[PDB]
Amino acid sequence: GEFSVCDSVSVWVGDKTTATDIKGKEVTVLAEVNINNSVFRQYFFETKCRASNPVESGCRGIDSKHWNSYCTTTHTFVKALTTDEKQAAWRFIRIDTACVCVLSRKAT
Amino acid sequence: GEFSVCDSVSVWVGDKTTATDIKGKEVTVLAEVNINNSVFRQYFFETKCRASNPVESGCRGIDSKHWNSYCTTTHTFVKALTTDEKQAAWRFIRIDTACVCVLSRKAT
Repeated sequence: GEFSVCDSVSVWVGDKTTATDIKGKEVTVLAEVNINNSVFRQYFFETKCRASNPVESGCRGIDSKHWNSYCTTTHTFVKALTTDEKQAAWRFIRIDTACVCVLSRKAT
Repeated sequence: GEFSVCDSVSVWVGDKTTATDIKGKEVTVLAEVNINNSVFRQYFFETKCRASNPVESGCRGIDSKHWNSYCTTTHTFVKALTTDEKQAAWRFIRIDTACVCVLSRKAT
């Protein structure tokens, strides 16, 4: 009977258009690549927060006495065909992969 | 000056050989492709848990009184070039991606 401090939602994203690369640059994702009688699509498995506060208090199961808390996304980096102002290239881009809890010393 | 409820450590993995694909099968990852001496390497950004218990009562910031808790590694899925000894193909494979706090209502 386990459970999570923060709630995830997962989605297959087949139409991403913008993203931030591992150098922190904003880049455009080429979701579709019409290479002749064939079409290549880029899909990403993204997991994000259902909400930044599961409970009004912040994250579920937290000691709201001494701890402020919120639920936030973390990321991995995945290679993706992209373009910037200059060139098309495979670049590592960040994508949401999990929802996690952020703490913070309470004002006490 | 914020705190994580689940401590993680991240590495880059560039010599992956074995994995589990999204169909649950065990596959071989082809780390490098050599084309005319030009070498394409696959790298994976993996995030795992430091320990199941950062704090001794499991996760940090948890109402130890009402809740039992123990951080744990979760995964995501990532395209990689692989073979199942029957075929070489890009398959979505499982990747350690975050360290999250698991909730368990203890007996009051």
